[PDB]
Amino acid sequence: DFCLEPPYTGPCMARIIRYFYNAKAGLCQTFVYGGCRAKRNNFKSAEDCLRTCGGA
Amino acid sequence: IVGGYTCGANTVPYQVSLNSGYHFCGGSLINSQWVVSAAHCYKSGIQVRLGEDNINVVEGNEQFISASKSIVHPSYNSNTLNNDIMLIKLKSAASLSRVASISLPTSCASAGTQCLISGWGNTKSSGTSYPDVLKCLKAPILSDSSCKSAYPGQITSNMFCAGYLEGGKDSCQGDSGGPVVCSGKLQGIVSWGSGCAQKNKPGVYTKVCNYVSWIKQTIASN
Ligand SMILES: [Ca+2]
Repeated sequence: DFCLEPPYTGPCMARIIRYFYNAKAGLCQTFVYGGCRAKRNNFKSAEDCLRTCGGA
Repeated sequence: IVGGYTCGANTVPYQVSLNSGYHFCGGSLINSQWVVSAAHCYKSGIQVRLGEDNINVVEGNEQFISASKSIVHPSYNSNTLNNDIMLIKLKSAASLSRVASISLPTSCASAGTQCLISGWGNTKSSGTSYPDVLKCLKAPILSDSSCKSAYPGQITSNMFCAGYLEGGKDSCQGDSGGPVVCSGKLQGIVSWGSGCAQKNKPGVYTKVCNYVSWIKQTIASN
C-alpha cells in the first residue's frame, strides 16, 4: 500500500508543496516535493489525496 | 543555499523567482522577455518575479510578469534528469541596474573555476529554514571524474558538479532553476543532488554551455 509510505522529496532542488496521506493522523498533509521522481503518495490537492488514499 | 551569505539587495539583477502562489524555483533572465530555469520546475500558472530581494514583502523594485510560454527541452528525461533545462517567455518584456540579463557562455568552464550560486532555498542541511532575502554562495566547478565518483552512473555529459566535498556549503530545496555564474557568464542551472551540503555529495548542475545554440534558436523562433 503506497498510501502508507512516508513522503518522498526526491533528488531535485525545487520547493513544490504537495500532499501525502498520513495514515497515522488519518488525513492528507503537505510536504515539500523536490520536483522529480515522485512516488505514488504524492498529490497535487487534498481532494485527490483523500479520493485515492482516504481511509487507508 | 546552505552555508552562504546574504547577497545584498539587487546585487544579482538576473536572479528571478518563479511563483505559483509561493516561491517554488529560481531562474535567470537572459533577455528582456526570456528566462532560463530547470525542466523539473515546469508548472502551469507561473508568475515570474524580477527585482526581488525579500520575497515576502513588496519593496518597490519588483516586476511581476506572467509566463506566456514554457518550453522544456525536447529531450528532457524525468527519470535520468538529463537535459534539465527550460525556457520561459514572459507575457510582456521586463524593464531592464536592479533588473538585468546575464550573458550566455561562449565556452564551457573548467574544473576549479569559482562561480556564484544564488537562491531563496533552504539554508539548513539538517532541518528547514527558508530565507526572506536572497542568499549567495561561491563554489568551484569540480572535475568530471570526481563528479562521476560521487554519483556513479548518474552523471551525463550535460551535468557538472560544483561545491565542496567536505560538505556544509551547497544549494538546497527552493534553489532549483537558479543561476551558477562564472566570469559573468551563465554556466549552470541548479538541478539535483543527494540531500544538501552532505560530505562527498556536491550539487549537480545542468551544463548550460552545451545548450547555447538551442537556446538562441528557440528564443528566436518563439
Ligand atoms: Ca519583494
